[PDB]
Amino acid sequence: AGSGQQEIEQTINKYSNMLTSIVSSLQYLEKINEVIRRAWAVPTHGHELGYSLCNSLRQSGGLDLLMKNCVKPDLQFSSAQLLEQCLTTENRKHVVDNGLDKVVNVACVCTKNSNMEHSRVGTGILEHLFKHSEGTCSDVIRLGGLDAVLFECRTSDLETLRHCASALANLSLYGGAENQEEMILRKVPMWLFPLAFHNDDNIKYYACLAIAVLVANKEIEAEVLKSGCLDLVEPFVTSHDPSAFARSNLAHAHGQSKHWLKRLVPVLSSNREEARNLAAFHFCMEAGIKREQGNTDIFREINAIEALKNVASCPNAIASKFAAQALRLIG
Repeated sequence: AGSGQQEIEQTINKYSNMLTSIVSSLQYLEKINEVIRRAWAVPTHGHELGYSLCNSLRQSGGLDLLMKNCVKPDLQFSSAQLLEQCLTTENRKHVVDNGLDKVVNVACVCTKNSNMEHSRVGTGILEHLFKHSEGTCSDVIRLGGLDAVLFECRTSDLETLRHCASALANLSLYGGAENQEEMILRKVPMWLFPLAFHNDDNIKYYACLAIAVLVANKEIEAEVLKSGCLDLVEPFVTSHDPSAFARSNLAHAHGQSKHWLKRLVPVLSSNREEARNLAAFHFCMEAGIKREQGNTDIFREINAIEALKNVASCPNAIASKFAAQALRLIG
């Protein structure tokens, strides 16, 4: 077993070669899910360890293996549970182009059954599949992915809601004009209201963030305001430490992807102050996460510096201090 937190990389190749040896037996052990699960959960290097294991899973042909055998009944959940953990930026592109129907369908049926663990695996797959493209988000909405995350919004489990809240925030960004319109028809703010008021700071944060991205589209601004969840943003940002809430969320992983933050930049120049208060609250949260690893040039690659400067000068003191500390943590 692996334990501690040292510079030894000899642990990675042992479990990467073991991962490639089990995959090399294709023509059910399924202990690959139990090891990547704990490989992710490493305190400080889990993001470095998990990405290497999932890369060895894609480089050895195991990614194409989980997609073909997910139609077999006795191998459905084990393949989907291992696929839910290894949906990195590299593996996710290969999943969409060849067998997106096989993966979305097994994610929908995992949420329809009364087992909570199957419900968490399903929404965990739909959460990641909403972080690709507009065409991908439109296809998942067509195949029924949007119905499954909204159907799981009535749950009581926390881990399932955390997947359902994070799925709707990713769809709000990667969706676009036509897909955000579809979310208004599916009454997404109707089911984001119970998530926006959750006592869990994780569920409340990403629920409001999804709603904040939805008022950025000037065609649906009135419908998103009808829910009344934007009036909850200000008491949150004025009572939550950005450094501490960066350690409870997106500390394990090295923040959000650059393509994810690029989609959030236009929220900084929105009509509503509550949207700017939360968008700047996220970039001030991402600045320290990026500064720890030394990749602050990400914000210059996504034209986020131009927006943060216009916000650091606006009379709104809430978004002023958040956009200021972010820029000081970048350069």
